Amino acid sequence: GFLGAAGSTMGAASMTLTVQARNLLSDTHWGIKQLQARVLAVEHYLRDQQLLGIWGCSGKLICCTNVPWNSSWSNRNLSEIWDNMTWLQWDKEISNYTQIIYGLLEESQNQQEKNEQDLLELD
Amino acid sequence: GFLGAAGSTMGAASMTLTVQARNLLSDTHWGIKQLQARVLAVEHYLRDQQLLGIWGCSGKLICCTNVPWNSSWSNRNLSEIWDNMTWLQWDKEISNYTQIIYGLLEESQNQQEKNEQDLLELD
Amino acid sequence: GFLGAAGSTMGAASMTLTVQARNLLSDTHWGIKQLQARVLAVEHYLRDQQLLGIWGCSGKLICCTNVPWNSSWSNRNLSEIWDNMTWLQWDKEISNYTQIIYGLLEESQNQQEKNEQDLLELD
Amino acid sequence: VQLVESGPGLVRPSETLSLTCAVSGDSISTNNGWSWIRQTPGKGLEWIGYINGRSGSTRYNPSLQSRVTISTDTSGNQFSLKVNSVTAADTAKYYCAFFWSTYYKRFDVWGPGVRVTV
Amino acid sequence: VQLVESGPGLVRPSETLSLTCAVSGDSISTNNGWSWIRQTPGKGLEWIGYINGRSGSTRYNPSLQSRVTISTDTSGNQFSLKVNSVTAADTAKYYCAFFWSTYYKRFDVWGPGVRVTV
Amino acid sequence: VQLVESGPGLVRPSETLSLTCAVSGDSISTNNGWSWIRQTPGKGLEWIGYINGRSGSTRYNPSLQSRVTISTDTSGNQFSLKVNSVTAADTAKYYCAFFWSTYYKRFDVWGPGVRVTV
Amino acid sequence: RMTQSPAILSLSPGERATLSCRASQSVDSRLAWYQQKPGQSPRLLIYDVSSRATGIPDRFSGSGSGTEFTLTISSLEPEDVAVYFCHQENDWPWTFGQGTKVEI
Amino acid sequence: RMTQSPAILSLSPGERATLSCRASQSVDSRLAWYQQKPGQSPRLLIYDVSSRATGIPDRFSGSGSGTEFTLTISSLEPEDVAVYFCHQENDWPWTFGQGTKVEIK
Amino acid sequence: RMTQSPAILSLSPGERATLSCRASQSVDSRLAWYQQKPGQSPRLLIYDVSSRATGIPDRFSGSGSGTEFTLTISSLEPEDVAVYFCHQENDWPWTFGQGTKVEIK
Amino acid sequence: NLWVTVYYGVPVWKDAET
Ligand SMILES: *[C@@H]1O[C@H](CO)[C@@H](O)[C@H](O)[C@H]1NC(C)=O
Ligand SMILES: *[C@@H]1O[C@H](CO)[C@@H](O)[C@H](O)[C@H]1NC(C)=O
Ligand SMILES: *[C@@H]1O[C@H](CO)[C@@H](O)[C@H](O)[C@H]1NC(C)=O
Ligand SMILES: *[C@@H]1O[C@H](CO)[C@@H](O)[C@H](O)[C@H]1NC(C)=O
Ligand SMILES: *[C@@H]1O[C@H](CO)[C@@H](O)[C@H](O)[C@H]1NC(C)=O
Ligand SMILES: *[C@@H]1O[C@H](CO)[C@@H](O)[C@H](O)[C@H]1NC(C)=O
Ligand SMILES: *[C@@H]1O[C@H](CO)[C@@H](O)[C@H](O)[C@H]1NC(C)=O
Ligand SMILES: *[C@@H]1O[C@H](CO)[C@@H](O)[C@H](O)[C@H]1NC(C)=O
Ligand SMILES: *[C@@H]1O[C@H](CO)[C@@H](O)[C@H](O)[C@H]1NC(C)=O
Ligand SMILES: *[C@@H]1O[C@H](CO)[C@@H](O)[C@H](O)[C@H]1NC(C)=O
Ligand SMILES: *[C@@H]1O[C@H](CO)[C@@H](O)[C@H](O)[C@H]1NC(C)=O
Ligand SMILES: *[C@@H]1O[C@H](CO)[C@@H](O)[C@H](O)[C@H]1NC(C)=O
Repeated sequence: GFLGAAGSTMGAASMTLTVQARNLLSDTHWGIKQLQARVLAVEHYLRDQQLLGIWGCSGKLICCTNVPWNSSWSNRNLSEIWDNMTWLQWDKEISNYTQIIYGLLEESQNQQEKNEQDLLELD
Repeated sequence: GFLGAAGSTMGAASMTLTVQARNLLSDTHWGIKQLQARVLAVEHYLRDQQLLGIWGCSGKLICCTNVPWNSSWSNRNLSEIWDNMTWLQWDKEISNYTQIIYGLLEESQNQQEKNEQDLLELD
Repeated sequence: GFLGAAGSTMGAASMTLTVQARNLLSDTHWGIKQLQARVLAVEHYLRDQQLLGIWGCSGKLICCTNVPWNSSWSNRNLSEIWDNMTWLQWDKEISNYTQIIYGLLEESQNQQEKNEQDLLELD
Repeated sequence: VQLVESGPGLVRPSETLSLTCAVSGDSISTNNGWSWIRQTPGKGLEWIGYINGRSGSTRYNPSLQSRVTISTDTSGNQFSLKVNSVTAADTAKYYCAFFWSTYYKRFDVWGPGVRVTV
Repeated sequence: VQLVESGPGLVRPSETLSLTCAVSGDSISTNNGWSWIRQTPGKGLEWIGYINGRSGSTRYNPSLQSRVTISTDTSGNQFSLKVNSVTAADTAKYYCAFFWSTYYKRFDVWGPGVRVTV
Repeated sequence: VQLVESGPGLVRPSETLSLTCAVSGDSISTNNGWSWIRQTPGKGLEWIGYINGRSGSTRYNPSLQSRVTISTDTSGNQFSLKVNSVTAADTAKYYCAFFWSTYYKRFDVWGPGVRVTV
Repeated sequence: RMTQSPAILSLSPGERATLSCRASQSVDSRLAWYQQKPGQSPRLLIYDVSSRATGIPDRFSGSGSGTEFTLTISSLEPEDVAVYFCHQENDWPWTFGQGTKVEI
Repeated sequence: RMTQSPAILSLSPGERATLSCRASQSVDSRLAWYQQKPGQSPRLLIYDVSSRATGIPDRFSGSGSGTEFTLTISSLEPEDVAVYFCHQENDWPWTFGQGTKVEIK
Repeated sequence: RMTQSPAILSLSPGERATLSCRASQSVDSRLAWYQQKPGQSPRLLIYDVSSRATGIPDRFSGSGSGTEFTLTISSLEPEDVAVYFCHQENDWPWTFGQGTKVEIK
Repeated sequence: NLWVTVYYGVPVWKDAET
């Protein structure tokens, strides 16, 4: 069920990403407060979708990009991250670099679009 | 025009999907009622878009998948369904299986993602 | 920065499309007016995204299509448009053809889907 | 639809083979899948290729591309095959066929075919 | 996983090769990357091909492909290589190997290999 | 941009053919499309290949691949072509050219060309 | 390349006939089967792996996956004397296998 | 590759020339035409089937689709004698055909 | 195809060794090195150009880009006498080069 | 031997109160 993977390792947790996505879109003063809550749910949803669009990951739950991983963001074995750590733990470990990584993802997609203007079949 | 194909066969009506798609987005008491209505139209739109994304269909009006058709859902010919039946009739014919089919579509995409985690071609 | 490219030529301005996209999303009477404004911003965002979907340009900032350019819309050199004009000037020059062009883009995508349904892997 | 093949039964190596097919019951210009295929007593049936009656685009069996042309005549409501190099191995029974394959349907229409000897 | 090669090393120029590898520690039916590679003085290492133990599908080195097949029998955790048009050029040491290559991990397991003379 | 070819006017079969193109008016390191084209009486114009001055990658006409290489030199703002196996058949005037092809523009720059006897 | 193993099959009326085809590469579930009676152009029996062609008796059926496919003819009534062919439609070179003959 | 049909053309001064090229496969409208005057490297005249290159006289134009293309001029001038080449660019192995000669009487 | 230039290397104990591999086509950083200890089946050292496999000593390293690759040993211990192979994993034909040999001097 | 195909923009409706 929803968040049942919260204590799972990153590898195992990634097996069930759909369940975590499909659960995002489910007296005057009371009425206004409820409308505000519905609007925020929509605005936050759309913000995340826009980033996937910008980074070139639209429509995917798992997306591979060309931004290299920096050893200064985190230096662990690939097996250490995927098998002995959960997503909650990881998120805390690299929360400091979230904005750096997002910035790089945008720059990479912009370079890719520039390369597509080439017509020499990009080689 | 909009819903002009409602009485047409499924085959013929599949060629008007775009016109239908385009019509989905177009005193305190009164103002709240209208905001209520507008927010809901947006929420319904987004839920359909999310399902298509989950199933692996994005930006398409017609999308193919890997789920086999069950004779238990509907045991009919292709010529029968596409040439001698309308979408309204079809929708009623299989309304019993809507959730079953949707569940299968999600499972199929999840397996596809698992297969894409391999760098080995899997041939 | 946002709109910093407004005075740039179309070619140069197109180098920074992401910055213009990331800036689209963010007492009873006051509360209703603000909800009015937020709901409307969402509706406009989605409307444009739906068109990109319909035209077959979903998830892209730059999209190539199959609609020929008409000399009756604007007859200028390719180098004239891209190097000696800004996007504001261009928009004014062809504002009368906006709907014509959009209509053609929609027809083009519909034909493309019809061709895909063919299965002989030929246009 | 009915398909009728026609042309010289005997050709020489230096000559171009030219076979036509008349089509009855429908319009060439509205259908894809117009094709030429052949059988040899010593070879299984193989494809020569096909042409889109509407678009004019074609697909050909790679082994035969260098000497083969398929074209249509929509005013004649017929189409034809030309092979511009002729050898002993081209002796075969040639057929005109119509291949319809779409997401919602599948069928073939075949003509009776013609015997061609080099 | 442990891999052990087998099959006869004495092959006549007119017959096929048949080499069966035993798999121990996991099941063939749960994995992929089961493959054959050969070593000969003229070529240090030549890939042959691999099989998907979950689906049964295969992939072969295009140069060898025309005469080679790989198949499994998961009930005994075994898989095998068969080559039909086997000639002197096919003399080599053959190896059984398991190639694991995914987004989160990379490794190989090799058996000791067997020698075949044609 | 201006392009000037230079190298031996005669190369024996055991020798490597080598032509260096000087580039003036822009930097190799910024553009793409730096290429070579061969002209011979038996072949009107043959494309050889090109190099990306930003990434250093190359694409060669597959028919020449077994014996061809292209590389750049930042220091002399030049680039060069080498043929690793020379045969009499490859007697030609070799041209240095720059091909600009983008969504918004097209142009070519061609050099004088150099005849090499083999 | 496609191979049909039972090159010659001879069976008494009433005996179910089994025909087979092995592709060199996966057919990706797009195999069709044809029947060619002597003196006639081939006709389509089965157009998809298990999907029967229009006008064809229910006696004709088939199956398979990947590269291994079969054709089954129930009853084998006297009329079914023909050469039977497999056809691969999931690539460009739509290879026909060499059809085999069934004699009553 | 592609075939150039009019291997030799010979025109009275002032007459228009028509040249034609048959592609082996559709060029998908990525055809270019080049002019090679004796002793000179080829010059680009036309690209994308009918787009005229910068600095090229409006005497030159072209057309076609699929595999069937032409190169035409409104009239032939003495300065227009050159070998004219058909250049395909919709596949990596960019290919040139064997250009024909347009001679003036 | 890809080849390895230093067919035979001979180094003193503790000396730094460099091996190389040159691809005819880009491998897009999918290249691995194997060490075939005499009498043994080859084992994996390095994958994805520079990623060290589990169980491999830190003296083993590597680098490269596109088509030009290297394998290095910072200190050649007496144990590492083996044939070193270059492996391409960027296309279906998972080509092996002809591994070179490192001798201990 | 059929598979599910998903369509969006299908001209159908159901009774509703809005
Ligand atoms: C909790 O840890 C145990 C360790 O043996 C593991 O088997 C179990 O699956 C873990 N729980 C979750 C939710 O992953
Ligand atoms: C990222 O890598 C660069 C070297 O490419 C290094 O200078 C920098 O300090 C690293 N970390 C961050 C947060 O930039
Ligand atoms: C960086 O990480 C340290 C350790 O987790 C934390 O104390 C500090 O607040 C972080 N800084 C930022 C900007 O997140
Ligand atoms: C209604 O049925 C008739 C049957 O002849 C058909 O021609 C007509 O197109 C159908 N109407 C619609 C809207 O499809
Ligand atoms: C779907 O097909 C399975 C066999 O694969 C069958 O057991 C099942 O009853 C069918 N229908 C439903 C609604 O479960
Ligand atoms: C299932 O179909 C029956 C008719 O056969 C109908 O009475 C019943 O309400 C349907 N159930 C659902 C969930 O649609
Ligand atoms: C304004 O015009 C000048 C013309 O020389 C140009 O260099 C400058 O970049 C232009 N400004 C912007 C924002 O493009
Ligand atoms: C588009 O071009 C056609 C000629 O091909 C012309 O008839 C039509 O009027 C043009 N479009 C507009 C808006 O003028
Ligand atoms: C058409 O465009 C011109 C500018 O080129 C403008 O003056 C005119 O008002 C436009 N037509 C309409 C109906 O607005
Ligand atoms: C379904 O298809 C078969 C074969 O083409 C045909 O015989 C049958 O009549 C079709 N269904 C109906 C109800 O007509
Ligand atoms: C650009 O347009 C002008 C007319 O304003 C024309 O004289 C010039 O030749 C055109 N340039 C090109 C490259 O077509
Ligand atoms: C994995 O982490 C351990 C430390 O727990 C380290 O000793 C080992 O070398 C790492 N694996 C690799 C391949 O570097």
